[PDB]
Amino acid sequence: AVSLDRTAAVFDGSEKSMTLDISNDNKQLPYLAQAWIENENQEKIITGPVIATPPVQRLDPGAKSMVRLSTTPDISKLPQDRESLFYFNLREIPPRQIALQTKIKLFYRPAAIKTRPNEVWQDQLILNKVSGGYRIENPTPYYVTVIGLGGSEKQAEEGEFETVMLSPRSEQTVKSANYNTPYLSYINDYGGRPVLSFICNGSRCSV
Amino acid sequence: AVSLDRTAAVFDGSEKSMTLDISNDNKQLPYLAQAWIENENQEKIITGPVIATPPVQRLDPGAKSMVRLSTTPDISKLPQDRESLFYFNLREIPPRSEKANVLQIALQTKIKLFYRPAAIKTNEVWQDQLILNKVSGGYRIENPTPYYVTVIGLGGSEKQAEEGEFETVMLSPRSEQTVKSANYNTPYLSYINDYGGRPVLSFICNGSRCSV
Repeated sequence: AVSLDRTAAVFDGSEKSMTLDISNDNKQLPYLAQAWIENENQEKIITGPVIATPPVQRLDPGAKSMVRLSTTPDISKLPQDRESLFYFNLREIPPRQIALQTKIKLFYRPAAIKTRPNEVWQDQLILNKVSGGYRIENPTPYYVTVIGLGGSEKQAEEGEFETVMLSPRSEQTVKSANYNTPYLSYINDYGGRPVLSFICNGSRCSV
Repeated sequence: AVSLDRTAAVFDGSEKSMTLDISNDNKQLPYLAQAWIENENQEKIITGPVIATPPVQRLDPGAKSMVRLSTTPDISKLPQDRESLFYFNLREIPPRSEKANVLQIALQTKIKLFYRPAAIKTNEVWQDQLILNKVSGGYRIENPTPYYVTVIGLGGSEKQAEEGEFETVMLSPRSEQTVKSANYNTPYLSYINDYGGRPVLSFICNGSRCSV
């Protein structure tokens, strides 16, 4: 079984490339590993502006390798004030029993919106009480992945399948209960799952 | 972890529906099972001619369920003299968890789903019609029948035919593929049959044309 080094990747727009480490954790049989890039619509794109190499590769048992993610000149065609979403894809082909694949989000982040250290831009989310839920607003230049909404801090962490991903400078309507003091849980850049407290004022709520 | 009851499925053209069994082998956490159909080029298709019900479903810990495959009346547009290739897809979606050993990303898979029209319905071994014609730097495998034949190994002996790791070569009905390989005095070929088995065949070559 081929393992990836992470569950989500931020592509620093400052760099022209970056690598991901993979490894065949089977200490006996060898595995193939196909890699490819998709756009936000999940459609395979082969001419860039982000490409994966090598496309396919053999991993001897217990071996460790990598995949390279480089950009092409038309990388400047993508917006430079917001992130763009791609999906890094990976399929492991077992030797002679079915192939398994995974896709992780690949967040291309232009150098202009490179975040400052210890920066928490998720403070800018705005909650709007709607009919049976919230019209959540993300004014930031980044995709924010919400994983739980609660009435208490620990209640924002017990949801099972409450995952909602917002686009930069957008709004979504999420079906939800109406809490007095909503607490939002989210995934950060490294995989942390911090919680935010909101104080509502009428229909509109903020941190 | 959602599991399928088979590595490949054959859709019988005479039937209207057919079910695949899926189980949640995790006896502690609930999972969503996303199912969908793709055509021969691996593009999702929602308007038929084959559909999967339901698209999404919650499988409680250790639960067992099923996905239904069925045809829409536009199934009649497909050729009745050969098989048609579809892919059944399954994506398992994990709940949020803090357990270190639980993967927090969705995994997926697709098995081949061969539509077999009522006319070409079959213990019959149609892979016997396979012909091997010697050519430069290998052979030209010809598939005279109306079915798909998956070739997973080609060698000098029965064991060298099962020594193949990743050399799969799938043959469209009534097609032919040239495979680069060594010239063998007695070529053995291994293929996947409908049930998932892996038989091996023995070829007798009379000049440049070889047959079972």
